[PDB]
Amino acid sequence: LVPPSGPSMRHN
Amino acid sequence: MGSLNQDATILRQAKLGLSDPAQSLSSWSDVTPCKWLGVSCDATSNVVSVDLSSFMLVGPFPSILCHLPSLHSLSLYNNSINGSLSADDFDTCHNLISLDLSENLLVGSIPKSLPFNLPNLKFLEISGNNLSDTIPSSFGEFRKLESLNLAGNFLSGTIPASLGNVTTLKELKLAYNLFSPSQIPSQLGNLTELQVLWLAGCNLVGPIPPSLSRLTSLVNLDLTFNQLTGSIPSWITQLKTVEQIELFNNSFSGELPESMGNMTTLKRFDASMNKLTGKIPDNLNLLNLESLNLFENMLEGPLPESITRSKTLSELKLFNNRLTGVLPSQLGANSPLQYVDLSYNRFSGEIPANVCGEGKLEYLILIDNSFSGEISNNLGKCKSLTRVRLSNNKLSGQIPHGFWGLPRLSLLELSDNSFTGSIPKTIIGAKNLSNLRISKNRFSGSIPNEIGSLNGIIEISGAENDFSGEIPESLVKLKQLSRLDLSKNQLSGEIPRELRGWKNLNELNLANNHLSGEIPKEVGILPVLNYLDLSSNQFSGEIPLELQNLKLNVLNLSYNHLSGKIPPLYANKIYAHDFIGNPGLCVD
Ligand SMILES: *[C@@H]1O[C@H](CO)[C@@H](O[C@@H]2O[C@H](CO)[C@@H](O[C@@H]3O[C@H](CO)[C@@H](O)[C@H](O[C@H]4O[C@H](CO)[C@@H](O)[C@H](O)[C@@H]4O)[C@@H]3O)[C@H](O)[C@H]2NC(C)=O)[C@H](O)[C@H]1NC(C)=O
Ligand SMILES: *[C@@H]1O[C@H](CO)[C@@H](O[C@@H]2O[C@H](CO)[C@@H](O)[C@H](O)[C@H]2NC(C)=O)[C@H](O)[C@H]1NC(C)=O
Ligand SMILES: *[C@@H]1O[C@H](CO)[C@@H](O[C@@H]2O[C@H](CO)[C@@H](O)[C@H](O)[C@H]2NC(C)=O)[C@H](O)[C@H]1NC(C)=O
Ligand SMILES: *[C@@H]1O[C@H](CO)[C@@H](O[C@@H]2O[C@H](CO)[C@@H](O)[C@H](O)[C@H]2NC(C)=O)[C@H](O)[C@H]1NC(C)=O
Ligand SMILES: *[C@@H]1O[C@H](CO)[C@@H](O)[C@H](O)[C@H]1NC(C)=O
Ligand SMILES: *[C@@H]1O[C@H](CO)[C@@H](O)[C@H](O)[C@H]1NC(C)=O
Ligand SMILES: *[C@@H]1O[C@H](CO)[C@@H](O)[C@H](O)[C@H]1NC(C)=O
Repeated sequence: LVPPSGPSMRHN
Repeated sequence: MGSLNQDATILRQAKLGLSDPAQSLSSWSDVTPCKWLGVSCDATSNVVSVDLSSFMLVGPFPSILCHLPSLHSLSLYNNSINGSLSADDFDTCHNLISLDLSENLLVGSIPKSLPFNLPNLKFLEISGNNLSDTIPSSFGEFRKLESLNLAGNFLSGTIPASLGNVTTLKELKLAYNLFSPSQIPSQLGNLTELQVLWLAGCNLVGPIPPSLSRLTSLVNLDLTFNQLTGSIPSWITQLKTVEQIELFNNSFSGELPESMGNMTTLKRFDASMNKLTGKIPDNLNLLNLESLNLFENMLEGPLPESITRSKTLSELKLFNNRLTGVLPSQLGANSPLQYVDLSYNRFSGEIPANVCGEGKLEYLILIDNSFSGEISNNLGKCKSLTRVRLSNNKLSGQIPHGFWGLPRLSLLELSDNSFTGSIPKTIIGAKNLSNLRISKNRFSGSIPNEIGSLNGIIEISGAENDFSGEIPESLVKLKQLSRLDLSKNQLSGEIPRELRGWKNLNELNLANNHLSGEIPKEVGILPVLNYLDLSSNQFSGEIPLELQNLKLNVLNLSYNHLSGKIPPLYANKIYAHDFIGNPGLCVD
């Protein structure tokens, strides 16, 4: 429903 | 007896307007109402609280529950409460302190009369519904509200300025709605008790207003997924209790504030995907730092040595920057480093030996740098590693013997370096390996037979090395294999006649080796082969006619010792460049 308030897990 | 009678009646009336397919409320249908599921009473047997979280209930909002005269808390979190909220729904709820309607199926607008009907609220959550229209300006009239969460709906218009009057607010969550492009209202600076401000995905534009410097109790500031502009204000540095700053995916520019390093309370900092320039601040004493993300910016300079003061740092992602110099030799030794992606920078020098010092390291991504020297033997004992990408560096020497057989290792990408040696038989240990990517190196020796046991492998890409000997017959019995590229090596012998195990093979590329014999017949039976390059070899005999079953993107059998006739499908002159350099071959 809603993404959490925290860091991005975008990585290579 | 009396307040038990009244309350049992009110609760059962509420239940009859709901539908309960999981039978969560069976205990409501002999015993006292105060011991029913989800129901809490005070000492005089009045219902104080009704918590029906995750009970799979379906139906309109059970407003009959507000007829319970001492009800302070109502939770219907995570149900299938549907329809819209009327003005009349909260007519009798004036005693409520806590209302949680998050994770339901509510549609329509929030009622403007809500604050008048709910004057005593401290906690209001309607997160994760399908609510629409604007947030009523009348929300400024709440005299007691401590936590407001309307995140994850389709609310429109702009965040009302009148919210600034609700000075009792300690948490304000409006993230992930459909607001029009607009600025963060200045009045929100009035909310000087705020600990959490979460306005992510709110279509915000402009600078962070100067008035937000009055929010000196911020613990969590989250403004991700907007188009905010200007500097990251340096007053975030003088928040005494700040734990999380999230600014990912805005248009922030200028420098990180220099004073950042004195933010001792900070746990998580993300300013990735911005237009930040300048250096990473130095004299960092970020003791509680767990995560730093500054990827996709235009940062330059070194990673400061004083990052090694962050003894709890677990995630460091700085990729896609212009960072220079050598990394701290002691990086990781006294940290629980877990994810490290420094790809696409201009780093140089050796990779620190104790980067996996405390044994937690899972991702080691360093693509497209100028790292040099050899890989430490400590890394070769780092059994936590799942993902390793070291391609396009200046690395050299031999890989540690244990590094090829780490249990959870899924991706081993070493390509475009000067690595030497043979691949040891300890590669048998890598039971989770999917992708081996070792092209453009200077490895030598045989391809081990042990690889064939690793049933996971989908890719074996080892072009441009000095591999020798035969191709193991083991490699045929790898059902999941997709890509086999052993082009430009010194490989000799033949291809196995039996290849029915290669059901998933798509690319087979063996160009520029010393291979021999005929092309097996079963290559044409392979059901998903689109790429076949056997050129610059010593393949002799007749081209099998079964290759006409395939639809190939690439077909190259040039520069071999082939003989006989080309199959009639490939007879036309456009295919002719695929067969040049073969002595005994003609077209009819
Ligand atoms: C980081 O930057 C920005 C955030 O500032 C972000 O760009 C946004 O992404 C969304 C979706 O990812 C894009 O919005 C789209 O809008 C069009 C219609 O105009 C549609 O293609 C989509 O809207 C539909 O969404 C539903 C389906 O999922 C439908 O049911 C509905 O009816 C809609 O028509 C789509 O969402 C847009 O590019 C921007 N939007 C805004 C407001 O900024 C970017 O994606 C982020 N990138 C990363 C890597 O984080
Ligand atoms: C919302 O409620 C549903 C239903 O109670 C929850 O789904 C259950 O999740 C737990 C695991 O935490 C499992 O034991 C159950 O088997 C699940 N049941 C069903 C029907 O899926 C769900 O976890 C709740 N969601 C949240 C976010 O709390
Ligand atoms: C609440 O909103 C969501 C998102 O609009 C709806 O769920 C699904 O939305 C996707 C498109 O984003 C469709 O492909 C699905 O078919 C939708 N589900 C349906 C129509 O049942 C959801 O329907 C909305 N809920 C209510 C009660 O209106
Ligand atoms: C088939 O493969 C051969 C090599 O096995 C290709 O010939 C090479 O082409 C490149 C072009 O960049 C040259 O640098 C090499 O010198 C060529 N090698 C030889 C031995 O001639 C050929 O072009 C490929 N043809 C097709 C149609 O894919
Ligand atoms: C509530 O849900 C049920 C079944 O899921 C449906 O039949 C009923 O009409 C819904 N009410 C509204 C207003 O959508
Ligand atoms: C609430 O704030 C609005 C605009 O921010 C202001 O006009 C109004 O006077 C305020 N009302 C009260 C009761 O503080
Ligand atoms: C960091 O230094 C600046 C002064 O240059 C100051 O405003 C700020 O309060 C300091 N931060 C902490 C957490 O002590």
